[PDB]
Parts: sequence; C-alpha cells; structure tokens
Amino acid sequence: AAGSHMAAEYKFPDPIPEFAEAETEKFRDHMLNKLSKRDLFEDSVDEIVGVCTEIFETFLRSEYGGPGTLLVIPFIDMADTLNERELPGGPQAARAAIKWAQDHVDKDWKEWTGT
Repeated sequence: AAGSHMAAEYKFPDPIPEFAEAETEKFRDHMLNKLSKRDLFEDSVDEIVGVCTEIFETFLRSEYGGPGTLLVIPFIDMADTLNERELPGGPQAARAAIKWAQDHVDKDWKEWTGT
C-alpha cells in the first residue's frame, strides 16, 4: 500500500472457496428472481442465469480476495458469453449482475470474514 514499507507488513487474504460458494448461491437466487419476471428472458432465464453464475463463481473462487479485487472483467465476460451464444438480453443480464455485485459482494465479504 505504501512503497517504503516492507513487503512482510502487507498480508492479503486468499480467495475463500466457501465464500465463493455461499455468495454464488445468493447471486443465483437474486438473478433467477429478477430476470424471471421479464418477457425478454421468459424462455431462457435458467440458461442465462447459469452462464452468469458459472462465471461469477469461478471469479469468486479463484480471484476475489475482498475489497480491491472485484474486477469488472467477469461482468464483461457475462455479456460477451451471452452475446456469443446469441442469447438475448446480454447487456441487461450483465448489468443486473454487476449492480447486485456492486451492492453486495464487498459488504458480504466483510460480514462473512468478520471484518
């Protein structure tokens, strides 16, 4: 954080697979509920949520180590994957995903880790 200090002074938390799993369940349940109500996703909610959830969990499991590490790239990956598979609503789903993640992930990490 401050360049003159010793590297040994800065311990950063590793990603936590149990947090990734628990937070992915909350994300999935939010996304299923939010997208289910809308004609745009009527026949594809499960598939679209499945794409978003897989990308989200993979990022939390390997890459998320608390505040300062939730990158935008998984949400770009969600829109790109939905666009590649010609699933309608890519921008809408990725925006729902990033809004929820912005609102919850760091806060939930602090609560889950007790920090």
